[PDB]
Amino acid sequence: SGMDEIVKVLSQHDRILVVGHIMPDGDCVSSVLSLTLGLEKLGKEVKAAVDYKIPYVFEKFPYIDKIEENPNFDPELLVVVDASSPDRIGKFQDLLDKVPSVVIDHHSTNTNFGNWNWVDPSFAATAQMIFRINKALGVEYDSNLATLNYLGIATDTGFFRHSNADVRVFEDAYKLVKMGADAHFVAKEILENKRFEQFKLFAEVLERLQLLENGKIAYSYIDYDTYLRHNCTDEDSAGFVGELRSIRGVEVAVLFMEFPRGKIHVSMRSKDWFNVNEVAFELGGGGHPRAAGVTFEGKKIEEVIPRVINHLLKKFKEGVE
Amino acid sequence: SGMDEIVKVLSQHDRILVVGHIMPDGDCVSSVLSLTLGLEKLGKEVKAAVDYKIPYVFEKFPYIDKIEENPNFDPELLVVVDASSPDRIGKFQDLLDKVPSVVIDHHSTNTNFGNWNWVDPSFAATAQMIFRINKALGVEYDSNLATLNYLGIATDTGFFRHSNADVRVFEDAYKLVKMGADAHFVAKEILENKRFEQFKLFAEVLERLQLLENGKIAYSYIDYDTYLRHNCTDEDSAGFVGELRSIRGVEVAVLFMEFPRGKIHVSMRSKDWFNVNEVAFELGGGGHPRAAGVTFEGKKIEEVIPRVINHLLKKFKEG
Ligand SMILES: Nc1ncnc2c1ncn2[C@@H]1O[C@H](COP(=O)(O)O)[C@@H](O)[C@H]1O
Ligand SMILES: Nc1ncnc2c1ncn2[C@@H]1O[C@H](COP(=O)(O)O)[C@@H](O)[C@H]1O
Ligand SMILES: [Ca+2]
Ligand SMILES: [Mn+2]
Ligand SMILES: [Mn+2]
Ligand SMILES: [Mn+2]
Ligand SMILES: [Mn+2]
Ligand SMILES: [Mn+2]
Ligand SMILES: [Mn+2]
Repeated sequence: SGMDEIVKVLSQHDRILVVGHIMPDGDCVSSVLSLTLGLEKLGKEVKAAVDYKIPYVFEKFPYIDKIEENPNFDPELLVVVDASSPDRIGKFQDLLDKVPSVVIDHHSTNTNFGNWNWVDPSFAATAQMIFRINKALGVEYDSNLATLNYLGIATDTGFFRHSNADVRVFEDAYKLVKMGADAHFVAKEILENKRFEQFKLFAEVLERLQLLENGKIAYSYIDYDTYLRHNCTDEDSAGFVGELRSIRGVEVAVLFMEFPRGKIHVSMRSKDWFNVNEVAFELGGGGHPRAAGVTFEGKKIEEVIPRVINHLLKKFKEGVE
Repeated sequence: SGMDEIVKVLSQHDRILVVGHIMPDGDCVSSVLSLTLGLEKLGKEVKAAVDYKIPYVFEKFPYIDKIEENPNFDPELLVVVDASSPDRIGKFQDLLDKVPSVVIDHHSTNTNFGNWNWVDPSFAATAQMIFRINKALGVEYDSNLATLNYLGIATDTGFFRHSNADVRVFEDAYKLVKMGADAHFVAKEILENKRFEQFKLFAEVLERLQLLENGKIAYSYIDYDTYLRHNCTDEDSAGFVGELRSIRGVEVAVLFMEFPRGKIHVSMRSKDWFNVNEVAFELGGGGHPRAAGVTFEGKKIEEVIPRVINHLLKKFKEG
C-alpha cells in the first residue's frame, strides 16, 4: 500500500517484468526504464515492456532498447507503472490473473488492480515515485540513470510549467541534475525534435478550430486520412493540444485524433480552473485536473465529437456556477 | 568588481535608480523589479526604469507598474542590470558619468561601462545575481518577490530547456519555489498568451524559411509591412526564433525582424555547439554562446540578410 511495502516486495522477487502504459509518454518511458535499470543494478533478472510503438523522440535515450513490445519472459512479479487501469497496459493485462503484480502510479482514478498498490496523486510524475523507490533500494545513480529519471519529471510537468510543478518537483529535478541528469539533452530530444511536416499538419488543425463559450473552449480534430496526407503519425501531433491551450483566453483545449483508422484519442488540456479529469473520467478515460484523455475504438469521428463536446460543455457551464 | 563590493556600494546609497535594457525580456523585468523591491526593503527610495514599452505578457506580474519609462528622479546611484553596453539602456546612458553607476550583468561581451562592474557570464540569468545580492543585503523574500525573481531564471533558460540550465540554475529555482514563487503563473503569462494573429504571422515566417548547410541552419525574416498586414508587433514574434530552432536537425536559427520601419533586429539561437555570441558581437551586437542578437538602423533588409548570412556561414565552418 505504501512505498515501504513496495520496496520490500521488489526486494523479495528476482524475475521481474516492468510494464508501462500504451500510447507511452515521457513519464511512462522514464518510469519503466528507471525502475528496470535500478532493479538490474541490484542483480535482478528484469525485462521492460510497453504494448505500443516507442515514439521516435526517445530513440537516442540511453537504454531505450530495453523496452520491448513482445518480450519472451516467465516473470515472478509484474510491476505496472504510470497506468491507471488494466486496459492501459494492453495485452499484458492478461498476466494480471497469473503473475503477482505491483502497481506504482500517481493517477487518482487508479483502480488499485495490483496485489500491492502504491498510488499517490500528490506526485506530478510516477518517475518521482520510482526515484524514491530506487533510493530506498540502495540504487547508485550514474548520469544516464539520472537523465532517464529526470525525463518523466520534466515531461509530466510540461518542463516545469504545469500546475503540478510544485516545490517537491523542483527539489527532485535539482537532485537529479546534481547527480548528472542531462537536462538539455532531454529538452532537445523531446521539444526540439520536430519534423517540418508537423507545421503543415498543425495549420490544418488551426483551420478546423471551433470555439465555444466566448472563446473559452477550443477544439479541433485530425482524421486518419489527414495524418496520411501529411506523411504524419500521432507522434507528430503530440504537442498540438498544448499549443491550442496556449491561445489567449482559451480555458480548455480539446483535440480529437484518429490514428490508426477507427481509433480516436481525445486529449483535453485546461488552463486556470476547469477539471478535465472529471470529464474524461465520466467518458471512460482519466488523467489529471488540467490534463486528461479518453480513447474510443470503432466509432466515427462525427459521433465522437458531439458526445465529448456536449458532455464537456455541460460540465463547463456547471463549473462557471 | 565582485558581488561583495557591489553590495557595499548599494548599502552606501539611499536614492537609487535601477535601469534595465531596451527591448526588455523576462530577465530584464525580473532583475529590475527584484533588485528594486529588495532595496526598498532596506528603506531606500528606489525607482525602476526601462526606456521601452513593457510587453503585454508582463502586465499581470506583481509590481510591474513600478517600471517607468520617464522617471522624474534625482538618484545618488544608478544600477544597470542585464545590459552589456551603454547603447542597451537607451536614453539612460546619458546618466553615465553624471550619476555614479553599478553594472550587474552576465554577458561575456559586457563593456564594463559602470563605475563598479560585477559581470559573471557563468550565470544563466542576471536574476540569479540579483537573488544573491538580495540575500547578501539581508532581504527576506515573500511569494511575490520570489515569483518576480524566478521569472528571469525561467525565461533566460528557455524554461529550463537551454544548455545554460545547470545545477546552480535548478538550485535557485528550487529555493525560489520553496519561498512561494508561482512557477505555473509565470509560464502561463509568458507562454499561454498567444493572439490568433501570432499564428498567422508565424505561417508567413514559415513561408519565407530557408535551410542551409543540409538543414543545420534555418533563417527567415519579417519585414515591417508584414507586421502591419497581420496586426502584429515585435511582441507577437518574440518566441519565433525558438520555434525555428525546434525543427529537427537545426543547429542555428536566425530571424530578421524589421520593426518599426528601418530598424532590423537579428535574433540568433543555437542548439548544441555554435557560438552565436561571436557572430553577433563581430556584427555589432552581443549575447551568449547559444543566444545572441544584433540591431541595425538605417539599413536595408535586403543588404542586411546576405551579409549576416555570409558572416554566419563563415563562422559556422570555422570550429
Ligand atoms: N485513454 C485514457 N485512459 C485513461 N487516462 C488517460 C487516457 N488518455 C490519456 N489519459 C491521461 O491523460 C493524460 C494526458 O492526456 P492525453 O494527452 O490526452 O493522453 C495522460 O498523462 C494520462 O494520465
Ligand atoms: N542589439 C543587441 N545588442 C547586444 N545583444 C543583444 C542585442 N539583441 C539581443 N541581444 C542578446 O541576444 C539574446 C537573445 O535575445 P534576442 O536575440 O534579442 O531575442 C539576449 O539575451 C541579448 O543579450
Ligand atoms: Ca475505460
Ligand atoms: Mn503517462
Ligand atoms: Mn504520469
Ligand atoms: Mn498521466
Ligand atoms: Mn535580457
Ligand atoms: Mn539576461
Ligand atoms: Mn542577454
